[PDB]
Amino acid sequence: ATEERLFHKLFSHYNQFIRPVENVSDPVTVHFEVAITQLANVDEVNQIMETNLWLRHIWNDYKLRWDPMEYDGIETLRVPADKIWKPDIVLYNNAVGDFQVEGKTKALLKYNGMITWTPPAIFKSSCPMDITFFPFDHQNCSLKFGSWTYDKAEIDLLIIGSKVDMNDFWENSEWEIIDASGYKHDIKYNCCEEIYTDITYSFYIRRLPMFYTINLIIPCLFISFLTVLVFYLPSDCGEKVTLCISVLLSLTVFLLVITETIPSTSLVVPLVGEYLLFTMIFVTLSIVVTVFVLNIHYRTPTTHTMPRWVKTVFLKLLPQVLLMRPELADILNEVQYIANRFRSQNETKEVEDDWKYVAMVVDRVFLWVFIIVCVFGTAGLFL
Amino acid sequence: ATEERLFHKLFSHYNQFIRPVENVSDPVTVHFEVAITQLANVDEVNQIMETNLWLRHIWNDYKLRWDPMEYDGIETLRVPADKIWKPDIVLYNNAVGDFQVEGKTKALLKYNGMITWTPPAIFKSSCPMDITFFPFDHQNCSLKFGSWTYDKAEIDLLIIGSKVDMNDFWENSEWEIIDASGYKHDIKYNCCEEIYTDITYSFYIRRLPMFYTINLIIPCLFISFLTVLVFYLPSDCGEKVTLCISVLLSLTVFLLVITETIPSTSLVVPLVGEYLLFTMIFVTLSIVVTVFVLNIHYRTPTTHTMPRWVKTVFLKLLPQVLLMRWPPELADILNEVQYIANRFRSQNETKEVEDDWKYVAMVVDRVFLWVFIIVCVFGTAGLFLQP
Amino acid sequence: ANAEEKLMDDLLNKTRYNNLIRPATSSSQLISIKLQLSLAQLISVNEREQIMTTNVWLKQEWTDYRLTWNSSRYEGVNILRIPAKRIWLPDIVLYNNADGTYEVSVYTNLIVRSNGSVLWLPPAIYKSACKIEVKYFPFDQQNCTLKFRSWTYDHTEIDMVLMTPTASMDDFTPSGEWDIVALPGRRTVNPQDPSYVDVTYDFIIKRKPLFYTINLIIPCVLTTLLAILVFYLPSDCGEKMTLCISVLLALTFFLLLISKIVPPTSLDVPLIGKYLMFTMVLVTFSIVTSVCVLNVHHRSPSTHTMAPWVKRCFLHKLPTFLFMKRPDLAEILEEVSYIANRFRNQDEDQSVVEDWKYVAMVVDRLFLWVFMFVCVLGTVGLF
Amino acid sequence: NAEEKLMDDLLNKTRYNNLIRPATSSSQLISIKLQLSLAQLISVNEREQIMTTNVWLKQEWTDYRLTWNSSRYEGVNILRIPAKRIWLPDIVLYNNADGTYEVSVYTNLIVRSNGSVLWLPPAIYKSACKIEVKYFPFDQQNCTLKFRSWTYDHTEIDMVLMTPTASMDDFTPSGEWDIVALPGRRTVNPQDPSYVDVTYDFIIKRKPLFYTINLIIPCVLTTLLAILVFYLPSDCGEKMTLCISVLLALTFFLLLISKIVPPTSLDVPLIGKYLMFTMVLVTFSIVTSVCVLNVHHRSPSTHTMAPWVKRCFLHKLPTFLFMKRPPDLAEILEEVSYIANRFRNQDEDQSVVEDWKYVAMVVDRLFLWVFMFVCVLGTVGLFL
Amino acid sequence: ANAEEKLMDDLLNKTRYNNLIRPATSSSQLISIKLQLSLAQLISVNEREQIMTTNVWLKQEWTDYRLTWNSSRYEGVNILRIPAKRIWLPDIVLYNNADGTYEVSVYTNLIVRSNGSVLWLPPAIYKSACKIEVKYFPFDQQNCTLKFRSWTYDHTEIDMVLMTPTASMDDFTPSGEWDIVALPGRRTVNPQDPSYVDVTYDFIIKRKPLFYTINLIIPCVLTTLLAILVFYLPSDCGEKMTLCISVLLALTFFLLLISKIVPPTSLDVPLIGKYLMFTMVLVTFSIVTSVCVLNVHHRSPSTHTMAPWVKRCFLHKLPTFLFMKRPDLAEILEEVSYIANRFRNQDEDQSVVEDWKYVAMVVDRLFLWVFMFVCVLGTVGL
Ligand SMILES: *[C@@H]1O[C@H](CO)[C@@H](O[C@@H]2O[C@H](CO)[C@@H](O[C@@H]3O[C@H](CO)[C@@H](O)[C@H](O)[C@@H]3O)[C@H](O)[C@H]2NC(C)=O)[C@H](O)[C@H]1NC(C)=O
Ligand SMILES: *[C@@H]1O[C@H](CO)[C@@H](O[C@@H]2O[C@H](CO)[C@@H](O[C@@H]3O[C@H](CO)[C@@H](O)[C@H](O)[C@@H]3O)[C@H](O)[C@H]2NC(C)=O)[C@H](O)[C@H]1NC(C)=O
Ligand SMILES: *[C@@H]1O[C@H](CO)[C@@H](O[C@@H]2O[C@H](CO)[C@@H](O[C@@H]3O[C@H](CO)[C@@H](O)[C@H](O)[C@@H]3O)[C@H](O)[C@H]2NC(C)=O)[C@H](O)[C@H]1NC(C)=O
Ligand SMILES: CN1CCC[C@H]1c1cccnc1
Repeated sequence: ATEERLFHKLFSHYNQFIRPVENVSDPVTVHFEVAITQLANVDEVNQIMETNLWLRHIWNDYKLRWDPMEYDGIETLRVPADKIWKPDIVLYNNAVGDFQVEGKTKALLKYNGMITWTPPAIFKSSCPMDITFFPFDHQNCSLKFGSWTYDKAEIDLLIIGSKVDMNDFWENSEWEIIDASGYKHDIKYNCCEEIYTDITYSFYIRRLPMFYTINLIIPCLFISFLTVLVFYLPSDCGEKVTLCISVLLSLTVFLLVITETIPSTSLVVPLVGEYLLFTMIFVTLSIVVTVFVLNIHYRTPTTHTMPRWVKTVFLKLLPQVLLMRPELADILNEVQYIANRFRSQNETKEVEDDWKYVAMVVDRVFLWVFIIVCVFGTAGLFL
Repeated sequence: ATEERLFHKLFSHYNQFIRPVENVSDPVTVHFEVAITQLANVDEVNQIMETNLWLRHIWNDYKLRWDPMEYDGIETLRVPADKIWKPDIVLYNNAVGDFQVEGKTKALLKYNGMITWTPPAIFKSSCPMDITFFPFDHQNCSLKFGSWTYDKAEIDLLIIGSKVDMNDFWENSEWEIIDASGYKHDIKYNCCEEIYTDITYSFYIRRLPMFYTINLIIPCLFISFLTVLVFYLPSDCGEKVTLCISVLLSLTVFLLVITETIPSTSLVVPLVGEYLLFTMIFVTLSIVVTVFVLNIHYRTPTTHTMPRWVKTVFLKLLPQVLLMRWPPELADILNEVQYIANRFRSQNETKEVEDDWKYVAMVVDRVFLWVFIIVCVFGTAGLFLQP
Repeated sequence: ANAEEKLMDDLLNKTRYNNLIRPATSSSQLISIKLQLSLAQLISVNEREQIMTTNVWLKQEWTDYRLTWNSSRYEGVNILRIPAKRIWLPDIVLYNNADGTYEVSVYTNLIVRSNGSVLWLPPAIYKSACKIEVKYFPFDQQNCTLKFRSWTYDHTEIDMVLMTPTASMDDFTPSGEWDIVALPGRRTVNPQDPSYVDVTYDFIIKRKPLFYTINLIIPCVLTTLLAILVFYLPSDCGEKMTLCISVLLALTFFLLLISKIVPPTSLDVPLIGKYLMFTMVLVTFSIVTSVCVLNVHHRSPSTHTMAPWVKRCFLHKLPTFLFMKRPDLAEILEEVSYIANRFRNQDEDQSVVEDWKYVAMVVDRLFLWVFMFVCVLGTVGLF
Repeated sequence: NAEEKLMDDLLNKTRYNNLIRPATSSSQLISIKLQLSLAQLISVNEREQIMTTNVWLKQEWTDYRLTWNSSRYEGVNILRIPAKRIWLPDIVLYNNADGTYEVSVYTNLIVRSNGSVLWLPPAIYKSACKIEVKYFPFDQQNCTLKFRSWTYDHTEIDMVLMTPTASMDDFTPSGEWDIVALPGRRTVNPQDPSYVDVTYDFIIKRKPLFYTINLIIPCVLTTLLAILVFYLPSDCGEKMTLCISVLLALTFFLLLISKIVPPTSLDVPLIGKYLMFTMVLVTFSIVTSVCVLNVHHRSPSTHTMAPWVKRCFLHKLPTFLFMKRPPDLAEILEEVSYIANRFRNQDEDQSVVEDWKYVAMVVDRLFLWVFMFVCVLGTVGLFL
Repeated sequence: ANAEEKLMDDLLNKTRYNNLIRPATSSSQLISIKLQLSLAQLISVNEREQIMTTNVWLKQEWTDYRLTWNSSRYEGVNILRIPAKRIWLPDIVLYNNADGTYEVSVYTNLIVRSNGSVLWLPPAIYKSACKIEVKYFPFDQQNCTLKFRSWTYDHTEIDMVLMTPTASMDDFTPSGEWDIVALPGRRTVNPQDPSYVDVTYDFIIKRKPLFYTINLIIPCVLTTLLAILVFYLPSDCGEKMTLCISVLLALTFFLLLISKIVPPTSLDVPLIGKYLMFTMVLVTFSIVTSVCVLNVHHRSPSTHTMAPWVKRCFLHKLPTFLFMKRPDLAEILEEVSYIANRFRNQDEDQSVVEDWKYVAMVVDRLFLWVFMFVCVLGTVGL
């Protein structure tokens, strides 16, 4: 038919290595446009972004043209991309893999010579991340495009519009896109001379705080609440060590999980890490204090002797501040001895009871300190 | 261009589907030799060894030859490997992927027809693992090479030297290679009729124990020796089961880890997987004694009665051999006092029985402590005798 | 020129051998394709992924007619090796591959005789998909199959037959984990649709239990045997709750181990997985009854009172069932009488206290038989 | 060689170009009939919201160049030209999540003397889907597959559906999902006159067997175990172990559930909301257990009992809680009097200690009912 | 027909550019290739697998002679861009690839000048293998190499040479975990072998410890400091065994974390790892001593007897060394005397029990100083 003859005549003599300009000193205008389909994965520990895109190269040729008044008015044609000249546009900041994109999809010509190539692509780019406010953060990730061989005197890129097309976008459950603007730059390198043009598209995203405000923040708050209780347990219960050590182990496990969840960047200190370190230090301090009150509780006049300054401070001034507030001779000799034994026992018991009250005052002093500092530290540091 | 003319003349009429032999019914000799570059890893869960090699083929040809004088003194060319006949040597005992080696490196023609081909290759072979002594073990894995279709009367395989060429080896960190010998055999398979030749190269790697001793064996000894401590704790302390439970849980975790680090082969029993089973068995038997000795400590004269067979055994006979030898108005006032005295006497009489029960419990604990020490000292010299 | 060179040219160029046309002469002619599969190495069997890896050889052998010559004109040559991708091949591929590998392995040489009887023996490693049954986990027996079917042709064009009804074990390296019982092979043809012929080889493999019956069965039994000791504790050691919960945690560990080698199931579960659940339920009931016994033990006449029902039904009747047998002188007299009366009242109160200690022991002993009988009865039901 | 000659004529002599639409007129659409056949269903992984399946896509169009006069060459009626020699409509999936934008393997084509062409290539797809995890055990899903041509538009392609259902005859039964329906719809938007596609709405209902005995029963068992602490005595010394163990078990259960199902900010599973309630109640139980333990250990030599405490916890509260409240002669006289007075003081102190213990017991009983009623009140919106 | 068309025809047409012949006017001429590496982005360094990923730009610039023309007949064009698939290449590839692929993909254009110069700068992402030293894990500086050698050729044919002694980094996007120190390069040729020429670049990178110094070390220090509190708890509390076992598990948690970052070690154990084993051994010794102390505390005259030497060495010598210090009337008389004697006996055995308790308390304090002094000497060593 006429289509076969047109195809044969058009592609009988074609040099696919020559620039499609007719004058050697003239740039070949190339339009560029990016359309996104989905946002598949945003890796944090590895700092890698993966997306599926629809690149759109449209330019103009000079020798693949014809008039639709001879061949029955045919105004369009489709030819595989392997037999035509196509500009080389590559991703500068590729993280893994190669740089070749496509070439299976056939280009669309016209009677003017305009090609409308539109190949699919999948890219894995690199993106540094800031983990200052980890649960509630905004990330800025960008893609860099440009020609790898031709400079501004052969191929000059032109941007279509200013935003990535979002007509066919599958919404991500975790991340939400805010802005997707793009801009053109003219950069000059130090390895080689001449100026080179590039087009960069920047994606602005914001996380949705539901997964990490439920599985991480809530149990952390529960554990940080549980630590103050050890100063209300009596010393006779014998279960303070269990509680405090359980709290410590829970915090250690949380530390490990958080370490293996967020990336290891050494620029700024994340808020969660600071709060967890502060809470762990305060929990470690509480265990040290607990041993001392137990040691004070189990003290007797046989072993330890009470000083004066202890009696001067405790039981006297500190509790007021914390608003705590014949045969007859032998019978006498037998009955008496018994009474003297009872008197000595009473004195020993009184002295023992004095030591028990000191352990109660010390625990009350450290109850107010922890509640005063912990409530202000959590409110202030965590904003 | 002299080289272009030589290249055109050599490959003007040539096909790679025909053997390079000149006269029919004659074998073409092929010299084979491998060389190792880097041993990536030696998997034990799947029994797979991955290795990087450099195969070398040196065979002959008759139609690829020329007179140097007729040209500008050229005695060496470089032709693509996809244009000449090449023998098909494959790895018989593959484990994954394909069998054919990766060949793209250009050959090296000589003026008398001596082709040389040295293509890189990555192989993942499969060898059985011996776990009789999981640490300090000596593995023995082999690689088999042979032609798939050409028999012994056609390809006539040969070998160079007797050892794998180790000159560019990048040394590993966990294994040490001590022998890389190779031999040639002839086999007659059942499906075939003619004899077929092979060349087998066998490695003799040896493990370097630094990771599986300080992190596997040494921490286990503390747990193994911490089981006997229970029998020295007093019954009145109130922490006689926390130690036993902790030891049992630690042994369970250790068993889980060693199970999920070892192949599931069931031909031989490892000398650590049975030692830890024995330790777990005797740890379980230790908890039973503790419960049966915590119960004899709290018996009272008003709930249990001590039979004579216990008094004459656990109180007088056994403690000797354990070096723990046994260590109007006046009338009413009199009426009242006598009552107090009798009450005190009854209290003393009950306290004596309670103390006897406590001593019996102590004797039982000491006997089991001695038995467990004696057995556990023997244990190690046996299940872990020759590791 | 060489004899093989001349033979190959005059066979593959003069006649223009095209490897697209079936070698059949009649239009409705079937070409028999004899098969024989020989096992070489049983690599592995996967439980969670339900895939089996093997090393097998095929022996497809049809009888072409165009590839014939005389053993005198072309020297004395009678066997001529030819590359595989130069002769028509009935594309027989594995039809139950784990993934989309509906292809073949590398192409080795063909063996063509003067009779035309082609012989193809390609090496290949197959990863097929087979169903796994894990009822008797350490002593199970699996039946994994291999289905071979045509890729391009169908019946009335090919007539795949079986050369021998047994897969030979030539060049077999014995395994150390899985045994082998039999390797039957059957030919299946659909009576209704006369366009479906296939050959399936069934693998019957039996496990060799020595690595699991030492590392999972014995420890599980040992841990399960610790669930009874809770009822022999003296109830006065303050350690009746550190044992049952610990046993529960150990059984949780052992159940975790099992739930890894077992595929996600919806039709059958291993008998060990049914034993562990029974043991865990028994342990939970043990925790409940231990709490109740501990509550019963700590009682006194100043907080509770003993009804006649419990007094006469837990101290006389039930213990027998379990074989469990049980004027200055005026003032002086007044004071001594007061002391004696106080002693008498204290003794009476202590004696009343000791009654609440016996009922706890009786209740604990009663639940010893209930939990021992149920566990023994439950074990019989499983096996 | 008659068949070989017939193959030659229709591919070389007639010059069957592979890049020309088989259309005679300027507006003759190529009518494509599509029929999807199901083979098996593999994975419905809800962690990344993908589904894997294996299908065969059956397509059938018509050509006018692929016709030969039967009974003229040899009498042949069917050919087996390979796929990459005849114009193809390029029907692909437009929602795959891996970049797989084509079929798996190009099989052979079946062409008859009538000109009709039948193509059945096997394809493996990993489509994208939305998972509604709010009744996680008893959940019904709806995932769609979109088929479109990435080369031609409604001006030259007229995809139509053969039957309003998917073919399921070789469907190997699934092990953990059940099919309920498989409709097929063709969508044409009046605003855009160049948009045509077909969609096969998969509908799958879960079978709650694995996740109803191994996931829910242990959870309710632990929740029922969480109440036992209010019944232990305060002298046993094992009151702070049970509560902590229960809390750590519940936390582990919550973590495992969040690992199985990723609760996002669109819907929380009804099993993921009950564990929060249980953990909050367990924490309050820990706090009140600490309070009751502190109340129990209170000697009269360190604390003083206010009259309001007596009148509120020994006369009023136990009624509603259904509790019950159960010469040398002068010197000898002096010594015995001292002993008697000491004994009387000891008795008074012991009585005060018993009063404190009973007050702690009464406080313990009250919270047994409060936690039992709040459990019932809570478990009507968080579970119904 | 433009001018580039005639240029490319006369270059890769009837003159028959063979594409597989080494450019050499004579039989002994050596082609000299000048190399220069430009680092662009240090992606990651993996200690567990010992693989480093980089984004580099390697420039190769040899000199051909068949690609030359007079820039007067063909208009005024003197620079062309020919694809890298129809021109001879030296085939220089990385010789220490981690996966083991000595192959590259060629799709980028060349730049052929008028006088024969050829410039090739192909993009590439490399995954090399390098030795990782972990003696000081938080504060370590590594030394990983890149080796470039020819594949299809050897010496006596090529003359691989260096253009700049260093590797210019004038495209770097700074990392967040590693700091670049210097990037020198050297050319090694073995005189004992006339067929060996090499060019290699080595990277010296110093870590930036802020994340690990906060998520480790400090918690380990706190947990280690917690290990000495057991020797102060009273024996009557009955939680000594609870305290000891919990500390060991917490130290076990940290050891697992550290061992999952460093690779399987052979002879260079990290300094933060040897500390933890020492602490664990000390804690086990503490457990044993605590068990012994608990046994000593619970003693009574009815079951144990105090030897005369115990009351002389453990009571009056050691405590001074550790700075510590401490008609019917006959029947009435008989009964009251019996009561008095019973009270005296009770007092005597109670005093003996108190002596046993004090002996245990003295024993406990002795190991507090031994633990303190043996701990500091162990830290001084490593
Ligand atoms: C296992 O290690 C041993 C040595 O480390 C090797 O196995 C045996 O090695 C000897 C060589 O010392 C072989 O003997 C050789 O046999 C040829 C057969 O023609 C004969 O000419 C000589 O007697 C020669 O010494 C022996 O066949 C071989 N046996 C086996 C079973 O391997 C080898 O390195 C390793 N083999 C395997 C399978 O891992
Ligand atoms: C064409 O001529 C050959 C010349 O022998 C005829 O012999 C058959 O050739 C087949 C090869 O396809 C051989 O099969 C052999 O079978 C034995 C017994 O199973 C086995 O041990 C061998 O390894 C081989 O597989 C064999 O030489 C012979 N077949 C038999 C059953 O004897 C062949 O039959 C002729 N073909 C026709 C179509 O006439
Ligand atoms: C052009 O000729 C073909 C055959 O050369 C005809 O198409 C169909 O050919 C067979 C001949 O019996 C029939 O196919 C039918 O398919 C349905 C699918 O569900 C099946 O249920 C039937 O049992 C039968 O196998 C069918 O009779 C015939 N189609 C029609 C519409 O008659 C037909 O003559 C021509 N094809 C077209 C598309 O025009
Ligand atoms: C020599 N090979 C070893 C395995 C099969 C055998 C063989 C024989 C003939 C044709 N191909 C392969």
